[PDB]
Amino acid sequence: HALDLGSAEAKAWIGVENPHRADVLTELRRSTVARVCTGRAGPRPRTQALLRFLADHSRSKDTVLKEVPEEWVKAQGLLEVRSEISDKNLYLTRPDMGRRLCAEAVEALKAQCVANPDVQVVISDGLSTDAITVNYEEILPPLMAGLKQAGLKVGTPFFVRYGRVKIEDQIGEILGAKVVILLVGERPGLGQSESLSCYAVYSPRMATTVEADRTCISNIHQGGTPPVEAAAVIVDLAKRMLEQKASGINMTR
Amino acid sequence: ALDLGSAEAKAWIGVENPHRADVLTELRRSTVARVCTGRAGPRPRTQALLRFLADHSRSKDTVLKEVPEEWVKAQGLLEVRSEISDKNLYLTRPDMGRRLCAEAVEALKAQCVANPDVQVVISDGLSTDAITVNYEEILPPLMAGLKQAGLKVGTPFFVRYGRVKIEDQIGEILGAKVVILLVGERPGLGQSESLSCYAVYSPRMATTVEADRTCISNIHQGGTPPVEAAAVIVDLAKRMLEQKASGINMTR
Amino acid sequence: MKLKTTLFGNVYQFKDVKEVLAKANELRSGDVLAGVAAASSQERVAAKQVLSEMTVADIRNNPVIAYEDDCVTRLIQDDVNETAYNQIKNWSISELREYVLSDETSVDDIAFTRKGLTSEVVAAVAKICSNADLIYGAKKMPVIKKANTTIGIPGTFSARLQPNDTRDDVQSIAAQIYEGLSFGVGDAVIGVNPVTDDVENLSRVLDTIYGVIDKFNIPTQGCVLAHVTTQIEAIRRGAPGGLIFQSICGSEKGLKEFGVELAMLDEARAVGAEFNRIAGENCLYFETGQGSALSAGANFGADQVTMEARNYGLARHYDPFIVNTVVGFIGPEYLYNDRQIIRAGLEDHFMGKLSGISMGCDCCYTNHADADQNLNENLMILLATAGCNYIMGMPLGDDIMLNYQTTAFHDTATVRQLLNLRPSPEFERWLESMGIMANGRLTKRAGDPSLFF
Amino acid sequence: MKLKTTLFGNVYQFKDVKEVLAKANELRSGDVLAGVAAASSQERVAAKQVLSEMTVADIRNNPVIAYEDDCVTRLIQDDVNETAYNQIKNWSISELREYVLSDETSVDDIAFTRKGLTSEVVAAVAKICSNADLIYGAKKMPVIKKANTTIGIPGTFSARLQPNDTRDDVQSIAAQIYEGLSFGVGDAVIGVNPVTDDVENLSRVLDTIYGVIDKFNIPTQGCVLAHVTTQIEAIRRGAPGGLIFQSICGSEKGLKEFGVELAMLDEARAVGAEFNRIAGENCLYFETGQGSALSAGANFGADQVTMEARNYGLARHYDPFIVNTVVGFIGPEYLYNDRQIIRAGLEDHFMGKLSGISMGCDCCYTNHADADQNLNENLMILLATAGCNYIMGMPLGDDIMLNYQTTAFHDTATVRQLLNLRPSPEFERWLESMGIMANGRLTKRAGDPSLFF
Ligand code: B12
Ligand code: B12
Ligand SMILES: CC[C@H]1O[C@@H](n2cnc3c(N)ncnc32)[C@H](O)[C@@H]1O
Ligand SMILES: CC[C@H]1O[C@@H](n2cnc3c(N)ncnc32)[C@H](O)[C@@H]1O
Ligand SMILES: [N+]
Ligand SMILES: [N+]
Repeated sequence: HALDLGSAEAKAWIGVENPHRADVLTELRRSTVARVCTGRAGPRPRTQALLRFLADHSRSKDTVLKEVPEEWVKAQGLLEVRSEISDKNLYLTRPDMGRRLCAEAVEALKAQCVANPDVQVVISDGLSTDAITVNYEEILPPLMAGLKQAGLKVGTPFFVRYGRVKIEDQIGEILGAKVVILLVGERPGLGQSESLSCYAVYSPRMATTVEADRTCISNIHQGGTPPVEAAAVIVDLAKRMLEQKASGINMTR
Repeated sequence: ALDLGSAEAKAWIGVENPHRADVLTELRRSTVARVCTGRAGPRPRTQALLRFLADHSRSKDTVLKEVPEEWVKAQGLLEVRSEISDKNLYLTRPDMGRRLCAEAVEALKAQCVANPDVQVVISDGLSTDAITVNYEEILPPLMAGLKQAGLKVGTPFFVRYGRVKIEDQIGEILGAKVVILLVGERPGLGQSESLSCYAVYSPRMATTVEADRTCISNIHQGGTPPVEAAAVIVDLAKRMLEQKASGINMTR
Repeated sequence: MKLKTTLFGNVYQFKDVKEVLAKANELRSGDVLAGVAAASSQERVAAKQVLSEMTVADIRNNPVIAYEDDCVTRLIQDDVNETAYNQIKNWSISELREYVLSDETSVDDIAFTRKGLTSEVVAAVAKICSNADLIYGAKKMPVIKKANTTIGIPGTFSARLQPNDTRDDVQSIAAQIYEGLSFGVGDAVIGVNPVTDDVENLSRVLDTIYGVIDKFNIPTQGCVLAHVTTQIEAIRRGAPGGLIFQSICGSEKGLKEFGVELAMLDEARAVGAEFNRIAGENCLYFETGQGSALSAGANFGADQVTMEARNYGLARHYDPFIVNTVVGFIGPEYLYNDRQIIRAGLEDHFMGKLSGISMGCDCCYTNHADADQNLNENLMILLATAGCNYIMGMPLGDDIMLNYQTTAFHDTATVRQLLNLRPSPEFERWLESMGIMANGRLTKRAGDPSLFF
Repeated sequence: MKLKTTLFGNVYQFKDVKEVLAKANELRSGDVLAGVAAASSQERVAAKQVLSEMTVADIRNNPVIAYEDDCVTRLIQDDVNETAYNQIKNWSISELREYVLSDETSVDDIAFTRKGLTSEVVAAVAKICSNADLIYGAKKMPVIKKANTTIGIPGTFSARLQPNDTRDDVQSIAAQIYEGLSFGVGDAVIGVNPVTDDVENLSRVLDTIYGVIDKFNIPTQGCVLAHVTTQIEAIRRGAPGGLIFQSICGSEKGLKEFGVELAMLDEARAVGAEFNRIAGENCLYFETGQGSALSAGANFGADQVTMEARNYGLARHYDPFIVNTVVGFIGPEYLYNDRQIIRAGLEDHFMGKLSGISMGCDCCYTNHADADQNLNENLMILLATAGCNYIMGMPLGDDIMLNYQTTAFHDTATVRQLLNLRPSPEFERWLESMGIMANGRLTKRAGDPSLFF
């Protein structure tokens, strides 16, 4: 019969032939997103499982080069700014340029952003655009609300185009921010490309801050940690960061 | 110190404990093949691998180098090209190289003779060094041999970015009975001077199979010398006009 | 049959079987040049799914060239075992791939199954196979042939000594022969590509090869890769005959481009049985490779993978001792870089072993191609694990007359000692008696051509 | 020492050893990003020659990072056996390459010779090796360690079970464990990359891993690839200790980027000796990969191949049970395509084995790199022929959490049956008792996770 490789029926397909307990297989198949219980042809994967693998790869490769529309960020009321990177092609090959704000970038933040905030929220596409557009409206409003109800001096958000994680150190120095929160898209997986991550550092400094000084919250999407549920833990994290005056491995517990 | 492109490096014997070292010298000089370089277990020795990679770096540069336009005027030839525009397109479109461009047909019927008996066409093909190095040694005697006690010689011209099957279109535009094509073969690892000769009796874009052509390959200093070559193409050319055939359709 | 599928909610339509076979291929520069490749990675997967659900009958009844118009198609169709075909005529290509890969599928099971296949069906299975599929699948499909050496036995690995020269200089040819034998190369064949194609020169080259064979009583066979017509005439006139070679194409128009008729291969078969110095029953030798059909303008809109499989259905009729694709002999216009050449090598070998022929591979590349010698070393080892019957052998792989790089003499010795493989059993005894090999490994005095003096 | 040579009449002069080491590397996107790559094939070959003519002393006395400035340099220099060094200090890198590749060099010869090497010298040899050189040379340098399984015995092939989950769900992790055990994966380790880096989450993952181990009496070991400090804290508090893991970098600055002090690895060794459920004497686990030092701005102008060797020199000091490079884990900015990921995978494995560590490899790629799953199947087989100690295993290689593709459970079983390799002998006996494996091959009932219920 006809079958779409991207369909839910295909994703729940069981290819084990003559199984010991097929009821357990269905139990295991719904227990994980991993491509389990697809069977085998000798020691090789089965045809359909391979076909669904190659289909997802064609979709996953397209998410790499796609960019968030300049109109979408404007519709979110966000200030768009970019690193030294000009285009996506150069973004994949030059990580050092994605870690520095461009000349017009430094001056825009010093003009349109709140000086010396206690919590600064930065958002960048990173390596996944879907991780932004899909989860933004779900995580960001409760994030800003929790940091203000009842909170402190919150900087204004701004979108960083073609940005890497280390660029949040420059944003902390420029804006004098106490805590910089970066929501950035991770590299695209095979099955999904909606995975968002959070990198937070206390009072960053480009010269001394090592990578271990950041706290990481990964797999923020519908298939992992819910964005609204994630929004609350980032809020609490920002609290504890300001009380302890430390981040990453430097925090207790 | 050792230059990997030197004759001393080419004549290097790497066999550690030979049975007859005097034989190894005899065998190494008996061929251009990279024999007698020894081994490190079942793997090539370091110097032999280095000279391999060094020769390869040079061979890759002989692929993309092109004959200058100042060199083709010093020989007095018509500058005609096919549908290909640059070297990068030629390596991926062999179909466009088998057909002339639009302004090419208008220069052949205008600046050449009509219905010649032998037509000499030259093209760079896949190697430039195959043309420049052997040009002055094979062309002067080729044209002289075809007019010494020969017949109606055509006008020579240079086709840029050309293939072999492009002589089928020349054989009809000019209407020649025998078309002679000197083209550069793809570059080898150790050299790129190797030249070939593709000849066919009365080609026809609709019916000529590649088996109807006669091929004289490996024309260079290491293979068939250009002067000796030139003489054997003129003989070849006389045999095509007599037996009215070419390639497998010939005898002897 | 369906020529349509839905992928992520997108309907992909295909015109006929010929287009599905082409667009199911992994990306290669030849299919782009042929204008038959898929337009996107999504359409390629779509073609694979459509192809996977087609049955054996759907592809057996839709060859890329018509029966009444192509003698190669007729030869492929006339040789099919119809009983073996009826057993699998309704299997999908998906089920045939799983049948081949199954560990419960024995060698004898495949021996009868493959008789119900055509070349188009053979190509269809390879198109939906990954690289490890093509390697593991080919490994469990050994093909054993015998001339004066036995080739294809699992656990063995042979090699062709290829002593080519720019002037057919016999001193240069003999020098490369002693060099190859010192590394254990030559159990497949000692085959020379000649410069000039005349009976007198072929005999001179043949006497040189067989002078070495007769002097040391080498269990092997010589060959001169000229046209089959001049090989037959030379042997008829008294030249020593070993393997009779011919370059083949997968279409009647392609054979005409090569100046070959099917009757010539019939004559070569009869000439070998009457004259050739062969102890076994196999004496023919063919070389293949993707792009030859499109180069001759004789692919008729079919992709180069399907056309290459037709070479094997043609070669299978004449039961040759050895066949090998010359994977990267032509140029980057048909196979561009390392990825494509490796893929084509695994494809060709898998399709050859699936077609029941003694399949080897000339792991090679050209200098105008995006490749180097590290590519040949990658492919030769992947194919060795695939059970590739033989590779080529030249001093460091540098062919001084064909202007390309194949595998070195060192490479066969490396592959054998790395994977614990032996030469042909007859040739191994000679190497052992010569002091060149002990327990499948080169001795201290191996790799030294001066040992024969 | 000479820092120049003449190639084709052109003089190629280099600044120091560090530039010679970098320009000798094969072309890769990482050396270009660092500004240390050769400008052409000619300069690369010239750098290889200058490197091949430098002596062991020339490179041992010129580490990419100074002794008094870097604790990894000190650790490498302090652990050198000076008696083994003085025997080979005057050997050129060309002679050391031929020494390693020699069939007359036994495993016991290399055992003492490698003690006189530094990581820079190890990197130097790899830079003048072909792909087949890297494969054959590594094959003749086996490294055998023992935890609850023995790994690295020639003729054996192990695999790490990697059951990761987007939320560290113990139902998702356990489901992937039963799937991998049904293919014979897990003799190296059952290692989980944790989403959250807290003690209580680690103990839950360890209790799930060892709950399966204790239920079926599996000879293996568990591990959660969090930071080493949190692993130490969990095991001290009562979590089941098996292997202790930490990511490492080839420079002190790179280790500070990961938040790692050398005292932590010393503490990990002491914690394992007091708490870990390991029968053998090896209980540590490190992962490496080209590009980590450059990513941390801690390469100090050195190429990623040289810096990667310094990882192995660091790891050898702590004698871990397993080390594997994660060859294509990061992205195309360090290794762009199939050609470069394969070459780096062969270099890494060769360098690891020459350093004397139990070198495995995570044959993997990312979706923003120019690669596909056929690359993973090409490299996993080449490295197996090289005697790679282990690879990874995931359902079809799809990591739902780390967002990359590694090797499948099918792939280990494929490699084992293609190359007639067995698992770790202790783990093989367990699979045989479970009816999963017979004579190294998967039984008919294998590949079925419902067998464990
Ligand atoms: C690739 C990768 C790495 C790479 C980073 C190199 C690079 N990306 O250029 C390397 C190999 C160095 C690495 C190492 C580690 N990683 Co990591 N890594 C990833 C991965 C798969 C991708 C991250 C990503 O896509 N970021 C988005 C891109 C656009 O940002 P980027 O600026 O290009 O990359 C930066 C970040 O990736 C960052 N980074 C990468 N890993 C980690 C881990 C931590 C704790 C921090 C603070 C930062 C960090 O380093 C890069 C800049 O230097 C994630 C998995 C995931 N689902 O995201 C895990 C992940 C982020 N890593 C993780 C871990 C455990 C580690 C290590 C702590 C391992 C160890 N035991 O030492 C180290 C620590 C890194 C450090 N310097 O402190 C965990 C984090 C768990 C947590 N909640 O703290 C994750 C979520 C995966 C996992 N579960 O194992 N990692
Ligand atoms: C690659 C190659 C082939 C390829 C051509 C594919 C392609 N090039 O796209 C294929 C696989 C078809 C091939 C097969 C054969 N080849 Co061939 N081929 C070569 C090679 C190595 C390169 C030619 C080249 O670089 N030309 C320059 C480029 C710019 O021209 P091109 O238009 O791109 O190439 C065309 C011609 O080369 C032609 N061609 C290729 N080989 C042959 C052989 C003959 C006899 C003829 C007339 C034409 C021809 O086909 C191409 C497309 O039109 C030469 C070796 C050399 N030193 O030159 C041998 C060579 C030309 N081939 C030769 C031989 C023996 C053959 C075969 C006769 C083998 C056989 N027994 O069937 C067939 C002939 C097929 C044919 N009639 O076209 C001999 C010719 C000997 C002679 N006395 O004429 C050569 C010289 C090598 C040798 N063994 O000595 N070959
Ligand atoms: C002078 C070309 C030589 O290489 C062989 N060859 C190379 N590529 C191919 C190919 N694609 N098909 C058939 N034969 C081929 C051919 O048999 C001839 O002996
Ligand atoms: C969360 C990234 C995981 O992948 C591993 N990894 C990937 N690439 C590298 C690399 N280049 N060096 C060291 N470790 C690496 C790392 O140990 C960690 O466990
Ligand atoms: N072909
Ligand atoms: N590294």
